[PDB]
Amino acid sequence: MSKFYKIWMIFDPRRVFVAQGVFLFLLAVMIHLILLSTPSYNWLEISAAKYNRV
Amino acid sequence: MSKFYKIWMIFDPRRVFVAQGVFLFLLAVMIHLILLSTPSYNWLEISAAKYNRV
Amino acid sequence: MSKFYKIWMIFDPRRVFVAQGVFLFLLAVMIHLILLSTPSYNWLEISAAKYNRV
Amino acid sequence: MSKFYKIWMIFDPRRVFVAQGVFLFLLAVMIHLILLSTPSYNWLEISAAKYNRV
Amino acid sequence: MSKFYKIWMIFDPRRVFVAQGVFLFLLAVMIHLILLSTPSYNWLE
Amino acid sequence: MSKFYKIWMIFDPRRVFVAQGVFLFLLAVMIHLILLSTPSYNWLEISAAKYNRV
Amino acid sequence: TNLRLWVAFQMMKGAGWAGGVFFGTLLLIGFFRVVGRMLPIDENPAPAPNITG
Amino acid sequence: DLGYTGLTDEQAQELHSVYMSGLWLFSAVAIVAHLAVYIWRPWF
Amino acid sequence: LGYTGLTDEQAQELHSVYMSGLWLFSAVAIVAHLAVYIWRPWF
Amino acid sequence: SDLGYTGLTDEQAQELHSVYMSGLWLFSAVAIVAHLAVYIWRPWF
Amino acid sequence: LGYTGLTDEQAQELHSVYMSGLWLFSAVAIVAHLAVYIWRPWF
Amino acid sequence: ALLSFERKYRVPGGTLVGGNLFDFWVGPFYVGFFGVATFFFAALGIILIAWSAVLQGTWNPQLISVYPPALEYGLGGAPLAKGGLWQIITICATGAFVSWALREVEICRKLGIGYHIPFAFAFAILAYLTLVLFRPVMMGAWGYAFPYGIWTHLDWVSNTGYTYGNFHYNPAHMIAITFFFTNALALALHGALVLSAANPEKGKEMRTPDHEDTFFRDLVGYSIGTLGIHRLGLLLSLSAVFFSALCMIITGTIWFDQWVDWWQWWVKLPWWANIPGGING
Amino acid sequence: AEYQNIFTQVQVRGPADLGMTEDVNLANRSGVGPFSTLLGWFGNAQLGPIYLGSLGVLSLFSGLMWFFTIGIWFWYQAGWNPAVFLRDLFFFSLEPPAPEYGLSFAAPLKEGGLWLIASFFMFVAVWSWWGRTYLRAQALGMGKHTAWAFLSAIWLWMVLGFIRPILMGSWSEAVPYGIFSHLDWTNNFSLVHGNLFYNPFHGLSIAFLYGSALLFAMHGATILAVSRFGGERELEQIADRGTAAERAALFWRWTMGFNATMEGIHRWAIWMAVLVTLTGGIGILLSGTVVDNWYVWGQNHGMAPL
Amino acid sequence: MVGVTAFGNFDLASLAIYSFWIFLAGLIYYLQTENMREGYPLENEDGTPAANQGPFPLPKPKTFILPHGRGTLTVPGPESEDRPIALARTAVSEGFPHAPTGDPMKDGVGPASWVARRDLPELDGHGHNKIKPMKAAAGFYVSAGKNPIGLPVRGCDLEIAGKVVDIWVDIPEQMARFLEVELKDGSTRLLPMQMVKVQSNRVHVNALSSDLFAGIPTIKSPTEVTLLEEDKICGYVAGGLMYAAP
Ligand code: BCL
Ligand SMILES: CC[C@H]1c2cc3[nH]c4c(c3C)C(=O)[C@H](C(=O)OC)c4c3nc(cc4[nH]c(cc(n2)[C@@H]1C)c(C(C)=O)c4C)[C@@H](C)[C@@H]3CCC(=O)OC/C=C(\C)CCC[C@H](C)CCC[C@H](C)CCCC(C)C
Ligand SMILES: COC(C)(C)C/C=C/C(C)=C/C=C/C(C)=C/C=C/C(C)=C/C=C/C=C(C)/C=C/C=C(\C)CC/C=C(\C)CCC=C(C)C
Ligand SMILES: COC(C)(C)C/C=C/C(C)=C/C=C/C(C)=C/C=C/C(C)=C/C=C/C=C(C)/C=C/C=C(\C)CC/C=C(\C)CCC=C(C)C
Ligand SMILES: COC(C)(C)C/C=C/C(C)=C/C=C/C(C)=C/C=C/C(C)=C/C=C/C=C(C)/C=C/C=C(\C)CC/C=C(\C)CCC=C(C)C
Ligand SMILES: COC(C)(C)C/C=C/C(C)=C/C=C/C(C)=C/C=C/C(C)=C/C=C/C=C(C)/C=C/C=C(\C)CC/C=C(\C)CCC=C(C)C
Ligand SMILES: COC(C)(C)C/C=C/C(C)=C/C=C/C(C)=C/C=C/C(C)=C/C=C\C=C(C)\C=C\C=C(/C)CC/C=C(\C)CCC=C(C)C
Ligand SMILES: CCCCCCCCCCCCO[C@@H]1O[C@H](CO)[C@@H](O[C@H]2O[C@H](CO)[C@@H](O)[C@H](O)[C@H]2O)[C@H](O)[C@H]1O
Ligand SMILES: CCCCCCCCCCCCO[C@@H]1O[C@H](CO)[C@@H](O[C@H]2O[C@H](CO)[C@@H](O)[C@H](O)[C@H]2O)[C@H](O)[C@H]1O
Ligand SMILES: CCCCCCCCCCCC[N+](C)(C)[O-]
Ligand SMILES: [Fe+3]
Repeated sequence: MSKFYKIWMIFDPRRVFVAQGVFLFLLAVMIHLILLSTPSYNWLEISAAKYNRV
Repeated sequence: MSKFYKIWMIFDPRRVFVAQGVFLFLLAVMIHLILLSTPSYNWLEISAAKYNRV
Repeated sequence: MSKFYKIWMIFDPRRVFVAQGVFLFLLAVMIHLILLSTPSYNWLEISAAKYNRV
Repeated sequence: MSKFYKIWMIFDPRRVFVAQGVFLFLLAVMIHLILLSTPSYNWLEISAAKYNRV
Repeated sequence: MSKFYKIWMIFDPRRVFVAQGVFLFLLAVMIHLILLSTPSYNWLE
Repeated sequence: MSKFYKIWMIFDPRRVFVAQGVFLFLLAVMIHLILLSTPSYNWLEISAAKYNRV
Repeated sequence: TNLRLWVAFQMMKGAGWAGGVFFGTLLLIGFFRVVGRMLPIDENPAPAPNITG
Repeated sequence: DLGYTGLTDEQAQELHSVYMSGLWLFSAVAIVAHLAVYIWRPWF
Repeated sequence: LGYTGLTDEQAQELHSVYMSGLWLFSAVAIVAHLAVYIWRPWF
Repeated sequence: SDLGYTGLTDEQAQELHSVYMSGLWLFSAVAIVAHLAVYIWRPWF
Repeated sequence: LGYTGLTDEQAQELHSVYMSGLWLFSAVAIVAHLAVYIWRPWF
Repeated sequence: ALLSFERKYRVPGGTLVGGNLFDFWVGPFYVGFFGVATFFFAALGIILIAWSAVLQGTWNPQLISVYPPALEYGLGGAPLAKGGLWQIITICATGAFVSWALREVEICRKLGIGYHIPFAFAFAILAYLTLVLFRPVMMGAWGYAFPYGIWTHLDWVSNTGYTYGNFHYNPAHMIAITFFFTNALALALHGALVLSAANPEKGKEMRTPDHEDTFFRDLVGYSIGTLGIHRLGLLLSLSAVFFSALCMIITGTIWFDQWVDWWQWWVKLPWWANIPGGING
Repeated sequence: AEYQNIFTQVQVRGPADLGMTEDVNLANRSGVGPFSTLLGWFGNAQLGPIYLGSLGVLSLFSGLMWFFTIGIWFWYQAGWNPAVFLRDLFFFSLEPPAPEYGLSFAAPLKEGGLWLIASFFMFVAVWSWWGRTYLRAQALGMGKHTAWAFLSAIWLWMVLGFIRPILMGSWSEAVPYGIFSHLDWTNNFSLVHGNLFYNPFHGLSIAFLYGSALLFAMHGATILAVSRFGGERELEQIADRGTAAERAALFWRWTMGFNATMEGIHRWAIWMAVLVTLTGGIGILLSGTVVDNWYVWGQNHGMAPL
Repeated sequence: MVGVTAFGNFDLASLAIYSFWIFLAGLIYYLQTENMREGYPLENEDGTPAANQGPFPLPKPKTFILPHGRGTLTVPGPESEDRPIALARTAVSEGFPHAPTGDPMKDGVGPASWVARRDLPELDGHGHNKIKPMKAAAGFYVSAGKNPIGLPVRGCDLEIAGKVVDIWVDIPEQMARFLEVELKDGSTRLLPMQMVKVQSNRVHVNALSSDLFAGIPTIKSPTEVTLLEEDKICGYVAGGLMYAAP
């Protein structure tokens, strides 16, 4: 752990950051769309079914 | 955290802004589309329901 | 906020203006088409029903 | 707008006037076709029905 | 308004007129086909 | 295991870690999906049934 | 009055090609139209491939 | 001035004068044609 | 500045003619819209 | 080179930006009136 | 390291303008979210 | 924004129409006389497809379809909502393709190269014109052309194919399918062979076209050569499309029944039609 | 008239090219065969020599047994009549065992037993040829792109005949050995799984079969267009870029707005062709195992009205 | 396992179709950046680097070793059109043509362009010359087709410009490369075979007219042609279709 900083002497920083940035975005979109496809956690329809919107 | 300014010494400013502007617009378009899909947040037909335009 | 003019020291105005004109016109068409898509806001059908021209 | 004339110190008139010519004719045919498709504003059939030609 | 003649100092007259003949004929063909399609103005019948 | 450290003389650290990074994520995602597929271990359907969210 | 005839011939040259190409296609359409009516079609009318719309 | 295509200032005026005269005369024939159709079968 | 080579006095003369054609174009369209709104209003 | 990729100097960018925002404010002002007219005609809220 | 070519003070200035616009964009979105939440809350 | 070697190639000339009226580049694209035509036709057809979507009532791109006019309209015009929009988009697509092919000819002249590319693109155009224009004109109605939808133009293919049974039995179909499979096989071999020569094993000298001939002689005993493989690749694809358009210009105009029954002319040849045994005897 | 460089107007012939011996076992390589004038009008005229080593013997003899096994079954199916064999050649078929046996090997030789024997010969012949394709490149110190591109086509071949029938639990799912027979199998495979057109990977697989046809027509026409500048020798254009590569790139730069290099276009070519069978293998492997109706699955995934 | 979905309608077929979109996006990034190894970075209309370089970053250098001790080529690297481009821009703005400042064919611009390549012959795997005249190559003969030796060479102006002396052949490929044509001046020029049309009684060159053969670039050795000479000869002849057919 004390010597984790060596990771940036193995890999290009420019390629790591783009690789991680795309990964983090797609993962968050995947999890958000997983909850939207579950009616138990679809925050849009939960409010609709709670405030009697329909 | 103060040294976040040094991301500009790593990434070319030109490609970042083109990538970011596309990302923001496509994201904003996507979120506006998800609301339009739900009948409970489709602000166009909420007004039709409210003002009896059908 | 008072130093936004330096965007022109990064992007060429000729390519920025061309992209902006394409983007704004396509966005204008997309929003106008979306309204015609909805029955509640189709200004052609609204006047047809209002003035009894069906 | 007292200095909008500077746009011609950015864009060559030969390429602008050609581009604007295609846009204005594309926009004109686009709208004249939109009215023809809608039965409310199809002036070719409004005359046909008005004079009992069918 | 009185200076529209300077359009011929920008574009080539010998090439504009050739293209303008193409545009005016294709526009004419377009309208006749639309008229020919409508039952009321179909004159070939 | 005293001389395990000489594995790196044989393989590039760059090629190993990318291969390990892709492998671990694909294994992890697959197992999470296998659990969601089974109704007995879908932690989102369990919670809905526990809290009467359907 | 050479310039008046010059501009007219430049435009008539443009419109001649548009007409020549256009009426060239009508012959091609007219060709398949004639070959269509000399074949046993209209006695074996195929069904509609797509819903009428 | 600009001389993008290489025509003098007094050359463009003479060419435009000929071009515009044909344009109006062409529109006169078109209005006659449109007026004939409107009498026969008006579209308004 | 000056990507096309036209000077200030040339840009203003170029823009003077362009806006004249623009106001001419819009004036015809304004009348055309007024006539159509008389014949069949869309509001 | 953040000191200018496009060859514009500092003062030229300021001049170009002032003209650009003037068009932006004019274009947005038309849209504000257009939305104000549509909202009075047929509000979406 | 520095792969682009920007000196340290240029990175300071480029970030200062970028973050100034970053707050402006997020400021408008905060007001939009606060306005939409009052009109029709999603919680 | 030019390639490092592009300055000496941007010269005025080689324009079929105009010469300086539309002789310039917008970015990397060459705006010819037909570049203006291609853009107008490409742009109008796209927005009509967008407009046809609002008439259809959908925004899912995979559900948007523009249908041809119904079979009751024959070969004439149609209302815009029914099939008139299809006829405009078909005209717009036909104009855009021919302008794109004609615009490529101006680029060939300005670079001084052969006209193989525009000629090969016209084969695609002729196959397309066969399906929407030539074949429907023969059959008699515009309703036999395929619709302009991502998944509904597949329904036209499936429905048209099963009108004649299994379409695999069309003899010109079998020839065309053979050319398509050979073209993709040769493309894999051609890309792999050149890449292996340019990228040898490791720390090795770049190989030579003498290694390219030797590899395929060791493998399959023959090598068509570096010039032969490019002639073959062009001819396999042009042949694949030629027999593609051939198999559909004869379907429903000359052949009307099941394509399986065609192959009974061979199995009923007089000298072996009555020999007992086998599958058909 | 103008020369389009589609046929060689003049042929020149010299000593027979025996190839280069980088690491090749020169014993296994045969002698140069004949010269074809007819093939010389289009490409090279020289036939051979061919390398037939250890994997060549295994592949050619196994491929012979696969071919000869199907032939003898066709002679049996013809009643040993040379005329009937000729008549019904496209109708004969060697079929896999009936679905009652599942994956078991206890089916009679006339009811899917010879199919298993012929299939084993094909399994050995095709896979040995991939090894030969790999080893022939290695002896010349060349890259393995041919071997790995071939592995993409073997993938669809193994999905059709081996992998999917194992996953479906019966050899009856596999492809019969015949001309009209395997066309019926293809037609019936779609009907059983509900309009295979709506399989997303069949749709993608077709996108790359048309893309390969599009790409080779483009690339083949481009090279013949710039062949006047010595453009056919793509290998020496990569080492020292010439006016052929610059005109070829600038054509597609001015046309499409983007272009390729002389070497990078062959990465498009190899990747476009391998996706034809790489994607096709997944779509075939997903049919019946995961989806048993592609039109109904499509309806739930856009792609089709409800 | 038909109908098994982890969530919503996301079954194993959805995982496959969505995994391919990600793989295809990565492949298109790779295929495009591997095609930025020549002609980059982008220049302005005068020579300076452009302010726009595109969404795709440049790839990392790769070294090509050359098969006969000809050196190491690393791409992408420093680039320069090592020659005097003789062009003057027709407009101050960008995107407009460049007019030649003189004779275009001699100056080497437009469709008559050439690239300054390595000024050495191309070598086969044995190290010999890939192209050499047929009378120097041993055992090479005209196996089929009209032997185009001794036929007059007619230009695009339907006037005779010489007669064919020899054929330059590609030794390993075994195909004809050039026709060596002797002029009335007594000298010899090379004409690429792709640019000639060998008829029954003559060779017709549609590109050049009669009074341009004397302007074809010559070769420094009677039995050896280099890549620089090939590019000048091929570029000059094919440039006559535009600048030499008036
Ligand atoms: C009615 C029938 C269905 C249909 C049913 C199927 C089925 C079933 C399949 C396809 C498959 C495909 N379909 Mg389909 N398909 C339909 C409609 C179409 C249409 C169209 C215009 O309508 C087109 C263009 C296609 C095209 C395609 C291809 C994209 C794909 C085949 C790839 C391939 O090359 O495999 C051919 C290549 C191989 C099989 C690999 C062979 C390599 C082996 C290893 C070599 C062995 C050599 C052998 C031993 C011989 C040796 C000889 C000596 C060496 C000389 N289909 C309709 C809807 N289609 C295939 C696929 O994978 O798609 C998902 C497939 O399985
Ligand atoms: C003939 C051999 C093969 C071939 C060759 C070929 N194609 C070519 C060329 C060549 C030589 C080009 O030079 C040209 C090119 O520049 O390619 C990059 C091209 C081209 N082939 C293309 C596509 C293409 N080729 C196909 C096939 C083939 N092309 C053959 C198999 C297919 C198939 C099988 O589906 C497609 C989709 C383009 C990438 C390009 C031509 C681009 C073009 O025409 O540009 C101008 C037009 C537009 C920008 C779009 C206009 C849109 C319309 C106005 C509206 C939509 C109409 C359309 C019919 C709707 C379809 C709906 C549904 C069916 C999806
Ligand atoms: C389907 O499967 C489900 C979803 C159900 C479950 C699966 C779950 C899985 C597989 C989860 C996996 C999760 C993982 C691996 C998460 C990893 C997250 C990580 C590693 C996040 C890291 C984030 C790092 C960030 C955000 C760092 C940002 C850094 C900056 C913003 C500063 C930029 C750096 C600079 C400026 C350095 C400059 C310095 C110099 C000297 C130039
Ligand atoms: C599907 O979801 C929907 C669409 C419903 C909702 C989503 C909506 C979204 C994502 C909307 C996004 C909207 C955005 C980002 C809009 C942005 C609009 C902008 C930036 C408009 C700006 C316009 C500015 C203009 C038109 C300025 C023009 C300026 C001029 C004409 C001045 C000319 C400039 C000169 C002459 C330069 C000076 C030159 C010299 C030499 C000094
Ligand atoms: C689906 O959505 C629908 C289509 C229903 C609604 C959407 C509507 C949309 C998006 C509409 C967009 C409309 C726009 C942006 C319209 C803009 C129109 C403009 C800017 C028109 C401008 C016209 C200007 C003209 C015609 C100017 C002509 C100028 C001349 C003839 C001057 C000639 C120039 C000369 C002689 C050069 C002088 C040279 C010297 C040296 C003095
Ligand atoms: C599909 O959508 C529809 C069609 C339904 C609606 C769309 C309509 C649209 C967008 C229409 C667009 C119309 C436009 C822009 C029309 C513009 C027409 C113009 C500018 C016509 C100009 C013509 C000028 C001409 C013909 C000038 C000719 C001049 C000469 C030939 C000079 C010499 C001739 C003389 C002096 C006349 C006497 C000479 C002889 C030899 C008798
Ligand atoms: C007069 O003619 C003579 C007798 C001299 C020779 C004539 C021969 C003839 C007429 C040959 C005809 C051959 C034909 C028509 C061949 C057609 C072959 C076709 C269409 C094949 C198509 C697909 C085949 C596939 C996909 C086979 C796949 C097989 C595998 C992937 C491996 C199979 C291995 C299995 C199933 C398990 C084997 C393992 C054990 C332990 C038995
Ligand atoms: C390029 C490929 C696509 C090309 C598309 C071309 C479409 C444009 C067609 C133009 C020609 C139209 O041709 C015309 O069509 C109309 C359509 O009502 C037909 O009109 C016919 O049907 C109408 C239906 O109410 C009746 O009045 C009557 O039966 C008859 O007039 C005419 O018989 C025909 O002459
Ligand atoms: C572009 C490449 C990157 C893609 C995005 C990165 C994440 C990849 C995995 C995304 C998985 C989620 O994808 C999402 O899945 C749910 C699961 O039913 C789908 O399903 C949802 O909509 C469909 C269609 O209206 C309904 O039939 C269904 O009832 C509903 O649950 C969504 O239509 C899809 O958008
Ligand atoms: C004011 C009347 C104008 C009449 C001329 C209109 C253009 C005529 C073009 C003739 C073309 C004839 N053709 C057969 C070549 O198409
Ligand atoms: Fe190639």
